[PDB]
Amino acid sequence: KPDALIHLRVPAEVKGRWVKESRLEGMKLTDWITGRVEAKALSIAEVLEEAAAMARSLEDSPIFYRNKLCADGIVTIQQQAARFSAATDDATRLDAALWAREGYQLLSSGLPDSYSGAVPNEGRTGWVTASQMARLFGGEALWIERCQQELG
Amino acid sequence: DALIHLRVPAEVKGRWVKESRLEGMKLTDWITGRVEAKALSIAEVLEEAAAMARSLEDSPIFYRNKLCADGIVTIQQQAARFSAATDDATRLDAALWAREGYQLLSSGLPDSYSGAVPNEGRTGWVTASQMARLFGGEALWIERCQQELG
Amino acid sequence: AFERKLDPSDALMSAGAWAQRDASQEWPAVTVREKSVRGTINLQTVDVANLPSDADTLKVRFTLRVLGGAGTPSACNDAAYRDKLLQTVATYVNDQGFAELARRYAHNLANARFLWRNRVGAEAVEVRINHIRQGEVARAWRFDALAIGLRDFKADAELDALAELIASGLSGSGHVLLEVVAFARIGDGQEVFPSQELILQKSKTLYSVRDAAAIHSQKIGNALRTIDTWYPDEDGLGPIAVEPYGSVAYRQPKQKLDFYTLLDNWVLRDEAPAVEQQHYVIANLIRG
Amino acid sequence: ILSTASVLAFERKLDPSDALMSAGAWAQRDASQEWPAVTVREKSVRGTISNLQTVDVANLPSDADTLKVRFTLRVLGGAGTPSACNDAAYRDKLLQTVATYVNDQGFAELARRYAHNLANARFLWRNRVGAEAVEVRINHIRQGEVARAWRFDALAIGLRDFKADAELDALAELIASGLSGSGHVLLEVVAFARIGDGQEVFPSQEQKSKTLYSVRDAAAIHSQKIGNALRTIDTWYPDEDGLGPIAVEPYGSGKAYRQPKQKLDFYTLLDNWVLRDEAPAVEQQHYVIANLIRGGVFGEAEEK
Repeated sequence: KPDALIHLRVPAEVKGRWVKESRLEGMKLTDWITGRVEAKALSIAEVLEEAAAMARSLEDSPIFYRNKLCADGIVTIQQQAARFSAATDDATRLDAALWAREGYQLLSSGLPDSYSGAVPNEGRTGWVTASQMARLFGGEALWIERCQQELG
Repeated sequence: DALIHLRVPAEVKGRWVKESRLEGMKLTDWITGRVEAKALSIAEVLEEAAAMARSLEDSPIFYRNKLCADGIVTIQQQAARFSAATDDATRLDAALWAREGYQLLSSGLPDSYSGAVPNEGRTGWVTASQMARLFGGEALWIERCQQELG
Repeated sequence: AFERKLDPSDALMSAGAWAQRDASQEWPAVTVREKSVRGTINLQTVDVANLPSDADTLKVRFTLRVLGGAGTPSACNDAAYRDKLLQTVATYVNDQGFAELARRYAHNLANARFLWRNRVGAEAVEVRINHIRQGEVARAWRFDALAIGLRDFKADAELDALAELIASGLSGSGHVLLEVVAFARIGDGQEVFPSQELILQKSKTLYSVRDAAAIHSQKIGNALRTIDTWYPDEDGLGPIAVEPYGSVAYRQPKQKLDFYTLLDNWVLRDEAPAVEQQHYVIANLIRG
Repeated sequence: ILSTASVLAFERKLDPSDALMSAGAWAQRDASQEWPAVTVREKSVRGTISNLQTVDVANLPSDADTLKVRFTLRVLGGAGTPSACNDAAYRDKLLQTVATYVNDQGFAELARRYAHNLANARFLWRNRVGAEAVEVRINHIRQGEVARAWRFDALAIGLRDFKADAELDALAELIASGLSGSGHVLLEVVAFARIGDGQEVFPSQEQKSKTLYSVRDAAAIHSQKIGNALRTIDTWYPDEDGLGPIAVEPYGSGKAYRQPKQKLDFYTLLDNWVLRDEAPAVEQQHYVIANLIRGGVFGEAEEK
């Protein structure tokens, strides 16, 4: 792939202090900021916890009983998510994470495609929650490739 | 105002944009907060401590004695009081109080187990270890709270 | 009348990279696959549509043509009735004009409401609308779908220009043809949402044209006709789709505000409806 | 007919000392003398919201990241010889039985497992968990000066299965020589656990509840607790022997593993071994002599 560029407009003192700390840490500035953002940024493990929390929130919402696909996906995200924290074998984790989105995919394929009025009642459509879950997991190929790279 | 130019792969930028949109902030502000990270945050420390307190709460160590249950409830209560605060004084008192809850739990925990490795549900040693790493030393945590909030 | 006046097309989907959308003709179409998904602790089957791993934006393209002569029916009615119906529609067009309906139609075109679920969770949505005459484009419009509201009709120079063009189409002064492209920056390799078809095994089959994902024309028309803010006792609530009974937020038949009651009282009893309600009547006349 | 002694007691053969605690810096552990002792203070702690409990707390100084826990373990000979008995025939037969074991086996296995529990720093009951690195120094002190030294990575050897090691087998052989009767052995055992700059250390226990144990205003693990950690040797209990070793108790004590229904308990084994001349499995021979080495008051309060 080709690389991409990111431009940071920050106060002058912030840039000077970052340059000082980076020179102290023995790395190039871009690498320093990259490691510092990655460290705290996100977790593969963390995502499942969230997605399960949103699924349990949906469980007490009308979208849970719209059709079998939504309920099955919610229950699956939780079930598989739980399985994932039981540890001691990365093989299962790789399986549980792929299952996790697989449950999500089920929920998103069970969600409606049209609503009435101006804005959807989030309880009856769950589109924003599904958007958040799609952001958490990412693309199908992206999430699968991440899981195979991390837990391969 | 000054600018910094970042050479990163496209996948890294895509992941960063996804996380930024997820958290509801712009990319520059997001990465700025990440680069002024400073590892653990007094608030994230208390939040993780409350999570660990809940995980121990739904287990047998919760019913071992009054010290363990009181410590669990105290950690959670003080984290909740810290998050819903408005003045740095209440935040400071809540953080100190929260550790006092960890200390109560840790002095209520057993000192011996049976078998090779301890059953975490009945001993709670690994969870207490992780939250003790979160808080740090007693004097260290008190000094940190007094520097940040005092 | 029951002859469709706002005739849309199926909106075909394609995938590409944002900021490369200016040359979007080459963009490969979004394919719909049929995957197996693991169920609750067991393999169900579902249709799924995704973008390639190197594409972050969805191009949804359709063609909408606006035709004139709304009051002229298609059913061979008793001529005496049709004379009065045509007279009523003509007196409306003279007195009021299509300006309000056309502006609201152009609003629903520009806000990208036709991207029913594809609009939510998108980083940025942009609508290009080209008035096409002959084999080339007569005029061009570019809109920020998220910037313009989804519950607000406000005046804008370029949007009022599109409104005037749609009014030219509806008035009968010549049928107008628009190509409508929507670019939604949904996310590198994310999920796109084509129209669903209830499978009455497969659970719910996705709609596709020539191995390309698409939103059905009826759904685009439903999105287009979210015009009426004249239903009883709901100011802040956004417009709903124009139906005869206005079911969903509903124009109850008992209330004189229903389409059939109003139209019959207007043409037969010569009782002119409310000004706001006139549009509702001619709007579902345009719907067909 | 031979009957078990009405009174039969044994004396501790693996005699440990109280393990004194001190605090220091990791990179100074080679010169670990004079390290200030970890003191136990009593702090006041606030509890639940509906109020001040008081608890004993032991912490390292704000400038110390490593805990030094030091004790002295002395190995004595003569395991089978009781301290109080009242049947000459039973004690004679018991001496014959234990002598036949010591001849055939020689304490090698038990000594290897005891040296494992010394080297893994298992005696650091809670101080071992959450430690960045734990290291065990073991010196075979003779005159008052070291005769041989051992350095071990407590986390590397773990706490799940006794494995053969070149340096550890030397300590095992020394402990076996001590137990055999070829000379009492004296070892000083120091453990360095990098538990964390200013963290909490955990001495043995027993308004305020659960007061911490201290000797001469210094935090310490009780000798009995160290002995409990030392004898987590038995991997021979009747079910699930792979899940790890437990401590050697008469009924394997969380119900009893060595149940007198499976007959594998200490008392049944010893009775069948001594009185009836039907020696158990070699492994159980290890178990019987292990709780003989531990010492206690066994015997029959009422005839069988």
